[PDB]
Amino acid sequence: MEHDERTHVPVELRAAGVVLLNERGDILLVQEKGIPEKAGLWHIPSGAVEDGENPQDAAVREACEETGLRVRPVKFLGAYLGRFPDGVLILRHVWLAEPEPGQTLAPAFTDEIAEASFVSREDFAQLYAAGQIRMYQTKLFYADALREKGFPALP
Amino acid sequence: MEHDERTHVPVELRAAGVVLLNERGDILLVQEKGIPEKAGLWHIPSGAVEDGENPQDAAVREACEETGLRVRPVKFLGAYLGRFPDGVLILRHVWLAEPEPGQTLAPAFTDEIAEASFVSREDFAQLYAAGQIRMYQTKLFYADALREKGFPALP
Ligand SMILES: Nc1nc2c(ncn2[C@@H]2O[C@H](COP(=O)(O)OP(=O)(O)NP(=O)(O)O)[C@@H](O)[C@H]2O)c(=O)[nH]1
Ligand SMILES: Nc1nc2c(ncn2[C@@H]2O[C@H](COP(=O)(O)OP(=O)(O)NP(=O)(O)O)[C@@H](O)[C@H]2O)c(=O)[nH]1
Ligand SMILES: [Mg+2]
Ligand SMILES: [Mg+2]
Repeated sequence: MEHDERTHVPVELRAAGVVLLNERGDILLVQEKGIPEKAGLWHIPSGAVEDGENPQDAAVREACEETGLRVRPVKFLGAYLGRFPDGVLILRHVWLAEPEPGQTLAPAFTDEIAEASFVSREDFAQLYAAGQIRMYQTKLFYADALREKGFPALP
Repeated sequence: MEHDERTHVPVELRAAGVVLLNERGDILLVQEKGIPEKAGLWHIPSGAVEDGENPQDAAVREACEETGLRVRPVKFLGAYLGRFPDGVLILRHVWLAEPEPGQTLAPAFTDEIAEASFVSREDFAQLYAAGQIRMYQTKLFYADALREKGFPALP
């Protein structure tokens, strides 16, 4: 910052993801694989930022790795901080993104990902109310993205 | 985010700024006004992000407010965390930016800003060695910006 003294707060982990909207304002979400009979929760395409690599590039890379979609970062939306039980800090970065044209959703099925898909604003609202969105920040950023693009707001 | 539980670490303040490079790779820096007064230290154009407002837009706004230059954010470079003595956290955001053409540097002289100017890579290296760069992160991000644009690295 400026001249008022402050100490450094080391952030060991950083993650980057995107709020990817299509032409209708639907959001691209990734689902966790399980949790016995409960479905895994949903989150935005996002993954770890390699130490030293640009978080913006990581967001783009991760989106493609998880959904098979090449995306273009449109605008930075925000970053927020979390702390694991052991004290490790993680800074999550989020960008508004748009998919490049002529692509087919093809999720990467792993022990961490069950699938990925576009969800409408209306159904997202239901998922959120149902407690199926892992990080509530997803709703906050989806709302921001909708406003930025000029789409109607969540129900 | 991705299912391992973590707590929220509230960040009360957010700042946004830019590493603005011209066609030669010179960097735009802002100088503090004093304190034993002579020679205030240098920092990138940066200012407080209004609560709720987009940090990227804030970086662009602040750059214009402090230097008189309208700038275009080119790419996100990074964000880092600091803590004031009272415990308040501040998250600083940095973008690589380019000035729009046909502009004249016209700094905003206030009780916080002595002036602003473009400094060459060579002189920046001297300023840094001389301990005249308030936040060392400035050198780290300047280095990142130079690599991104394809300019030679700092001495
Ligand atoms: N408890 C705990 N969790 C950790 C630790 N280190 C990493 N993690 C977890 O490992 C994750 C690393 O993945 P990350 O890059 O954040 O990806 P992500 O985008 O959050 N996952 P997604 O979105 O696919 O579910 C963190 O989000 C965090 O949950 C640790 O020391 N302790
Ligand atoms: N010690 C201390 N200083 C504070 C606190 N809040 C604000 N400040 C000081 O007040 C200044 C202005 O507020 P802040 O939002 O941090 O400014 P900024 O936009 O980040 N500044 P800059 O653009 O120059 O980096 C800061 O640069 C910091 O020096 C606080 O709780 N404790
Ligand atoms: Mg990964
Ligand atoms: Mg200000």
